[PDB]
Amino acid sequence: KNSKIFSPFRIIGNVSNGVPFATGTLGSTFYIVTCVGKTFQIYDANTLHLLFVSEKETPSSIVALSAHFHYVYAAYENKVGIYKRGIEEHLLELETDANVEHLCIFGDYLCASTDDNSIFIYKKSDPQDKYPSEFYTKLTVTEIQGGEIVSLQHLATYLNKLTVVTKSNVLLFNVRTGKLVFTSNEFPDQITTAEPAPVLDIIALGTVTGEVIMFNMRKGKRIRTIKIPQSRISSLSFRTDGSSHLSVGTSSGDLIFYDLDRRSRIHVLKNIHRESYGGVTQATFLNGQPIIVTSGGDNSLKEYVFDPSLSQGSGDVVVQPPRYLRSRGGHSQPPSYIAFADSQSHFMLSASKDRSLWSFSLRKDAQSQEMSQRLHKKQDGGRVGGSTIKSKFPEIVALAIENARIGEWENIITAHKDEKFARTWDMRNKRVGRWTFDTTDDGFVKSVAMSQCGNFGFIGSSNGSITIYNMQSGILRKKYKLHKRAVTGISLDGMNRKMVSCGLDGIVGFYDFNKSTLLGKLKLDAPITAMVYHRSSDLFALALDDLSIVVIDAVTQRVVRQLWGHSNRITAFDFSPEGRWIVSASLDSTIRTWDLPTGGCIDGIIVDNVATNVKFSPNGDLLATTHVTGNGICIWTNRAQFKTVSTRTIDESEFARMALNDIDFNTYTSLEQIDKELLTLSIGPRSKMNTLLHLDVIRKRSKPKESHFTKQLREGSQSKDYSSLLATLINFSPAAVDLEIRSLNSFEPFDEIVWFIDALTQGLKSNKNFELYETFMSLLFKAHGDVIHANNKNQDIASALQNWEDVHKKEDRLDDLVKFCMGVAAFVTTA
Amino acid sequence: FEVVEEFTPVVLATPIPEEVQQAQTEIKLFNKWSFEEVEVKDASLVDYVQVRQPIFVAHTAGRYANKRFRKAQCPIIERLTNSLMMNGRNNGKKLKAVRIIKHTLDIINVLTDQNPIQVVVDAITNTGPREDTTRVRRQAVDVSPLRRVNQAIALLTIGAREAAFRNIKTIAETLAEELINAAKGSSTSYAIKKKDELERVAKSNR
Amino acid sequence: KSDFKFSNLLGTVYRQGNITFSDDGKQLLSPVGNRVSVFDLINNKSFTFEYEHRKNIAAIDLNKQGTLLISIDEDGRAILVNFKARNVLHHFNFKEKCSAVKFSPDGRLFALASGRFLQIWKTPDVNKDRQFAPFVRHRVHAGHFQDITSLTWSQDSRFILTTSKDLSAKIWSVDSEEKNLAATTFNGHRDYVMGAFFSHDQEKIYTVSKDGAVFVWEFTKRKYSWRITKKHFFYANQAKVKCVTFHPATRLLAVGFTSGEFRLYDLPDFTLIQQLSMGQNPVNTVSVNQTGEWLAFGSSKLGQLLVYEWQSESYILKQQGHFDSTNSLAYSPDGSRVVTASEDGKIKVWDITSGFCLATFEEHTSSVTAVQFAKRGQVMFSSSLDGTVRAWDLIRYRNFRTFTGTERIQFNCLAVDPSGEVVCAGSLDNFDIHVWSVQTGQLLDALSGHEGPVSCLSFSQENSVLASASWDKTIRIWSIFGRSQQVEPIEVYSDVLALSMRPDGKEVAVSTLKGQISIFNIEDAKQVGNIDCRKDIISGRFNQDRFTAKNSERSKFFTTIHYSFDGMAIVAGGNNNSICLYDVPNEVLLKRFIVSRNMALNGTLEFLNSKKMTEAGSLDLIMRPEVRVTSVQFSPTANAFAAASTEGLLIYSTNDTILFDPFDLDVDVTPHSTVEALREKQFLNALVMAFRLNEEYLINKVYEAIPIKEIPLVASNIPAIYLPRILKFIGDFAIESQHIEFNLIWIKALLSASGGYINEHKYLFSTAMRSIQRFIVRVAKEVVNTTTDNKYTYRFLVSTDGSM
Amino acid sequence: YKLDVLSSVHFVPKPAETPTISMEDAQPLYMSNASSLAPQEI
Amino acid sequence: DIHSGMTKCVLVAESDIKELSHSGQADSIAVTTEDGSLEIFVDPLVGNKSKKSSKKIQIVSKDG
Amino acid sequence: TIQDAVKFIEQGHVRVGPNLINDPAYLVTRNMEDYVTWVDNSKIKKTLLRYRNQIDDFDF
RNA sequence: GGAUUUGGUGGAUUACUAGCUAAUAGCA
Repeated sequence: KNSKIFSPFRIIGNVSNGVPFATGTLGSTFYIVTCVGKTFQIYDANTLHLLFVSEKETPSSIVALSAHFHYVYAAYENKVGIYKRGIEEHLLELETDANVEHLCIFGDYLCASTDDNSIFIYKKSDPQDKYPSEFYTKLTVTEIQGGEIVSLQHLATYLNKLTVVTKSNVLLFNVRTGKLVFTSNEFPDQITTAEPAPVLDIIALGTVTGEVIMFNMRKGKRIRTIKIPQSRISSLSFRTDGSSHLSVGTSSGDLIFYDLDRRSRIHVLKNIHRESYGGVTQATFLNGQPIIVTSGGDNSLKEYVFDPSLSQGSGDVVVQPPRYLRSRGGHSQPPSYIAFADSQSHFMLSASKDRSLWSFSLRKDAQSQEMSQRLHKKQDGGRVGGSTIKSKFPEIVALAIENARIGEWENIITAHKDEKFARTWDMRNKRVGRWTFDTTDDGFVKSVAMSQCGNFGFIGSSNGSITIYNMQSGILRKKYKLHKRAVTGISLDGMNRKMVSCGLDGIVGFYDFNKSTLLGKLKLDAPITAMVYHRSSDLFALALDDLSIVVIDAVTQRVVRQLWGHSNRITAFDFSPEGRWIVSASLDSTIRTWDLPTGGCIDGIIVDNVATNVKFSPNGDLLATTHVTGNGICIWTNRAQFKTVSTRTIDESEFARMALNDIDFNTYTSLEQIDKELLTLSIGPRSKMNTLLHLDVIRKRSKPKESHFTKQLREGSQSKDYSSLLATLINFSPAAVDLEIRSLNSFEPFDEIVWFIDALTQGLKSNKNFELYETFMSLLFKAHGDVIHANNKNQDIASALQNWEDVHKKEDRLDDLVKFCMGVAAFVTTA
Repeated sequence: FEVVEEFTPVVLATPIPEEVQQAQTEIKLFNKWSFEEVEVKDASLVDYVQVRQPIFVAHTAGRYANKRFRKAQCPIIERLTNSLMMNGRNNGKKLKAVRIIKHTLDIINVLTDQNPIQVVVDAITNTGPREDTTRVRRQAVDVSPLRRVNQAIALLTIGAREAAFRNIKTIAETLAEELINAAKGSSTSYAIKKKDELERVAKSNR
Repeated sequence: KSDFKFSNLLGTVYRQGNITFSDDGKQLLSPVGNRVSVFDLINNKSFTFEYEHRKNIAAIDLNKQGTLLISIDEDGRAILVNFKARNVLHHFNFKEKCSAVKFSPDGRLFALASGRFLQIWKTPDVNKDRQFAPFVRHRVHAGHFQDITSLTWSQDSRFILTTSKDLSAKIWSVDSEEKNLAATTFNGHRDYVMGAFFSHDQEKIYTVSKDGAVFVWEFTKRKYSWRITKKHFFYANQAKVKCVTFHPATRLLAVGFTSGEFRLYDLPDFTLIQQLSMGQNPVNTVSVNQTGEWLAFGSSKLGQLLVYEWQSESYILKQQGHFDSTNSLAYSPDGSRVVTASEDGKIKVWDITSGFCLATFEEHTSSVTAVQFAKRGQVMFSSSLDGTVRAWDLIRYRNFRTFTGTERIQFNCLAVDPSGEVVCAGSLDNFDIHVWSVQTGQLLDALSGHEGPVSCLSFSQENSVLASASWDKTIRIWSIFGRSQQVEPIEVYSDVLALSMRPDGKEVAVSTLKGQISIFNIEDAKQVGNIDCRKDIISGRFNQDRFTAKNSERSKFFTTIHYSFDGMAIVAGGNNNSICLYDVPNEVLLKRFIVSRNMALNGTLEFLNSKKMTEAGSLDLIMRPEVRVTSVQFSPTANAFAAASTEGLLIYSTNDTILFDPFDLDVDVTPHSTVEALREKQFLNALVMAFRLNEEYLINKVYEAIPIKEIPLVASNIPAIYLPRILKFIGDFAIESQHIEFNLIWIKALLSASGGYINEHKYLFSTAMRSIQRFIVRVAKEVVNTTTDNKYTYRFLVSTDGSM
Repeated sequence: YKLDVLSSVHFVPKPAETPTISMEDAQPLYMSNASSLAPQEI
Repeated sequence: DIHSGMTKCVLVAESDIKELSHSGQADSIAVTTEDGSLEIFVDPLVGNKSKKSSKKIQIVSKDG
Repeated sequence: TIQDAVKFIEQGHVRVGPNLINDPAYLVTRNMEDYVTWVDNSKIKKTLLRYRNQIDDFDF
């Protein structure tokens, strides 16, 4: 299940999954923590800019979220996690299998409610500790005491009492003493929501049947009751800006505001959140402001404020209706198609079954926006034909993007389900285009493709016809007919000379776009499902119905690579930017990476949810995938982009059960020496020899206007081998080389100089690093030329020189070889 | 397989004769002769008997005296038209030349069903003197291909003209006869006789 | 083919920031404006990272491990980059003018001087995968009341010295428990404190002030407290102490003063080791090697960098960047070196590999406009607005000739005959074209006929004809050579700005003000192709502009164009933020490149932020350099091109070739199959199969696995289609390979076997052949030159008689 | 200078004891001045 | 497979499947396509992963 | 007038040689004053030619 | 029901590590 190439990064587009969000205050500002599946995200109320994300994903889905100053407390399954800045600081593990349901924290006490009507109390080890860790005691409420726990609430000024709220009634427990101090009277209707009022000794209770009760706990008696016939309360919140205003959220998606002092309805916000997804899951006033936060299960968080009254007097009577301040949101259903907007990784294009197309920015969430579907006014001047009731365009089966012509006109095509024409979009305008493209053959659109220049749009009909238009004017230019079944893929190379088509009939058509001629036709064994064309390499892969990926080279129109191993239909696949790897997803809930050079699967993954789409970044850093479940986008990091990856084929049997090294890493190192007889230079920069020969003139200009070496030399002299001295000679810096050569003894019997000649003579025999060896001996004549010449007749000096000349005489073939190559090179280029 | 670039019938508010549409299908000299099948039989005359660029009418107003070898790129029919007009009275009158040539191709097609342009090419290729003489006595010397084509056009035009200078036969028919005979290679064409005499004389001075 | 990537930046070696020595001390990291350039002195190799900031770089550091590099611009935006992978891990903003950054010597923590706030942060682990939030905070420190000038780590990674503009230096403790150990504020200075440092024993703290005062503090009895035991003062007449660095191991101080002079001192003796002057400009930064032997200094105003070996008083490294936009550029015929000319009036020669200025020429008084090489390459010609054309021999590096017009005319464009016998120049003031003899220097004739200034010039390499253009909306082809002179004028739709001429010399390309690249057949003097380019051009709204970039016409044309040496592509540049590479016979855009992404430069952005306006106007205006490409050129020997721009010479290369571009591959072809062939000794097939797959690593393996005896057999049988690739391969491999003999034997076999085919198609193979010629010239000849001289030197010492 | 900046479309720079280090050397370091002289000059 | 949970086979039809009828015990499967055609799979439970219909049936009027 | 001339400069209508100049402080040399001219697609240039009835939309 | 124009606000127009402060720590 773990990839050696990829690793999850984060989720994009999901702001809330429906769990009630928690509000915490640091100083003046306020921050909101929202649940996203197994992770939580923190947004700044000032800008709704994300501030932190959970460092790791929780093992189980989070059920309750509570935040208090810097710390955020998260409850999942039978464990409660404590996080700071998104970093877990401590984990509170409960001793019972019963899963936590509600979480309440007040002062030094942490209270957790499990599904078995058991309340666990934790306390701080130290009064000055930052969070509670120690287990104080366990309090369990029995059926006789009350019903199932609705929520855990603590009201101000109550010296270690927890105001436990149940469906049957409310109960008061002293956590310090672990005793039931008071039991509230039974209520006819089940309680659903509890919220402590800003007043002392009153808590607002919401029922199933539209009843809000401001039960005074101190008096143990009802004070007031608000009626909401035919509604179900979901959230309550009081306004702390000095106005006695109460907000009641409903599962219908409706938010109502009451004036407690005036006993009147200020205003109602209708359908702010979808009723299908739970309506208003949570709605809370910001402490001490006229602003209210709202959230729902529709993957949306909205932000409303109450403006000042327009009347100089009696402002309480003249209350402005709340006005939309800001919001963040995403798709309400899992995305159906995804695309990379630009050569960079800045903006994504996503479509979902909620009939929505969104622009999501990996770089920053705030940059994410939804493209508009307001239609431009037609050029002709007639009325548009459509329903008066505005309805959102059908789901986008396919989409194509280009940026060669961004900002000049429409750069996008999309295809809709059960629909006979293609709509355009302009990424720069983030709005629908003014051109609509029809198949003209009474067929549904099945394939949409772009030319690289961005001047041609290609539409694949279900009836086998291809229509080619121009984007700037939206006018038909050419219309081709080969396939008699639906065409499932159209691709035109970066040139626009050759276009390739594929259809369910199983044939692949090769055309000349310029001359409009059928270059060739290729028939495959099984029907085609999809195509991806790699323009840089001119290789394109096809998803066959036989559970195979067939790669074809358009230049020669031959099947070049065929991939096997998928146990079910291939949902999606993509080419790597370098065109070397292909990653495919299939209904068998596995992601496979295929290495085209060897034509084998190198990495395999098992996804819990089938990945509907897979798309590489043009940079190749990231891989984006969409699954059958989840409204967000899974982003992966390409580990290959930081280190090499072994290309060994993956074990099929091991993968099924879960459900030459230089070649393996695509590298090679040149040999130190191909052959002993062959002359080979040193392994280093070629400027060294110039530096060694001309050090003094280099050194002159630069002005402003026993030793180990000798020990090795004598050691080699007795051993008759100077390799150890030879190896170190290569290693010295040029300055060090000069000093050792100069420092060589120059007095009779001249023993040192003889061995150095012998040492260099041995190195010259090796035929490796020979050009260095010529350089040192050149320095010898420079430093000891007078010495050697003066005593040339000495047998020891003469014999050593004669031996080297014997070797050096052999190394004259290089002169013939180099000096030849210029004669032919000069001639062949010249005549 | 089929490709459709035209999804509506075309009717222009100004009427157009249908032969003009047939011309739109293919460019033909006077909308009546095709260049596609025309080839220069002799390799030497290739690259200097230019027939690959089709033209409706011989008139082009091209710049064909600017450089040395520009005359090669000229359409050969236009070269024949230019050579036809001569002798002062016909000077300046290219339109009369075009009309005369059009009559000549009509006559050639009538007499021989073969494409007249190929007849023109065959005559020019046949009549090109391959070897000549230069005064030193005389000495034999080779002949450059542009000199061949120029001299060929000259002989054909001159022979056709002189044959009809004071005779009932008009310029068009004497042309058509001379080009037909030159294409055949028969000695009847004046130009072939001159070419034979020139090459033979060079052979004597070889 | 068209897979180019930014490699290195020549013409600018240091701009601003702090230069940092590598952990090994063998590499130097110099911020170059918007990017970072790394120079490998020992290996004579250089590279510039592809990552770019949005502003110039302000502070930089490399960890002692050498794995993580952090760079911060002038807005506090920090970029973390994996040094080994040359890839970016995360991008962060500190929301403040971060003055300095420095890793802890342990490498677990890094501290930034952010205003009056010292922010200590935990280093991410390089091995760990990228996360949303890699950095983790350790503590935020604020004792200082004004912005922090600099900071220093203790060698034990426990205590920090901070010097701030509060005229105070302050010590902190990395560990909270050790706060009582070091919670002292250091005072007593007159002016700003530039630096504070620890002694090797860590018992002495040395603090330096702007006025030029060094205080040595010791923990001593008056009961024990820190006190200024000794006070040393820098005695500069007006130069202020600006930057200071200390090496505890060798007790070395380098102090750079604003006057352009630095002094080396030995503490605590204050012994002036040496004192040297870089000039009249401040020496913007100073750094020390880990040995303490090499000192790096850099000057912003002239963009100077120097690495000085105080031990030997020798100069390891010394360059300067052009204090100008490089008006022109020219490659050597072999491509080993490139020459650049600027508006200062001076011409530099740069080696592409080392990235270092080998030679410069300052004879020109005014701006040098254009530079060109002769066909031979021994000679370079340059033209300047001072009114002279100056000819240069590189062998002796002398201005061997100067040409001047009679009427004192400024010259903007130049061209040299392929024979290297006629030099021909053009002007914007004369409307005529001047010509001279290189041998004698006389003005042969003034070619007339243009009714507008000649904008640019070029000769045919083959035909020897001359093509000229002007703002007269025409192109004239001049047949100057020969008994008779003829001129062929050709009209163009709009004013002409640039010409490029095909290597064959049979077409010429022209760029017009309208934004069109038109190609014409020179011999036939008719248009044969045209490319639309106005829309591809990306031009940015200037902060001063009052009209949109879309509606702007400031630069929708290319001021420079050049063909590819193969003759199938053209690279085009202009006064814009785009370099476009088109394909000639086809007329499409193969790829486009963004020259820069620095908002410090004016024309980089098309859309500017509305916040920067006020009712007054733009805050930025409270002039900036402009993004533009002066000239472009292709590499004669390599698949690369260089573009001259304001920041410097950008070089784009295909060398990395990580892309998989197989040719004629088949199912049977596999890297394992290639090895199987080699083990079976089917050398020819293995070489063929590897080239089909087209991996550099396999081709080496096959190439080096062929025995010498089988080379002539394999070479004779190689298909013609793979001949170009092997020829390119050997040249690229050979130039840095050690197997001089092995490569040569291959060249000997290949040239002999297929010499005729090379001659038939010269230009398909020209770049590869030059690369081979570069090898047998630039390295092979030198070895035998070294070999032969010793042979003759030997013969004397034996033959001659030595006595008396 | 001042007229150049005023007349220049593009930016124009500002033109520019102790031993001084020659920032710029007109020739490579390694070449010798004797090697820069032609035999006719010698 | 109910007991094991693996995909034994994936049957592929020419057009969208609307109705499905099974004969005996995996003996034959008849599936109504959306296009108006009927496809029969013969012994689908006996390459092996992906199988195609063997017999295809259409209805067309005498007119066409 | 000069002020009318000034207003057109910041409005991006005037080109000296091949470059537009939005700065009203550029000096023009006696050589360069020949080529102080209009931008090709300037609306005014259309107005100049539309008056004299020599507009050719091909140029624009 | 269609079309034209326009005011205001919201998000971007720079790469997403919490607030506040008098900041080695306090506040919230």
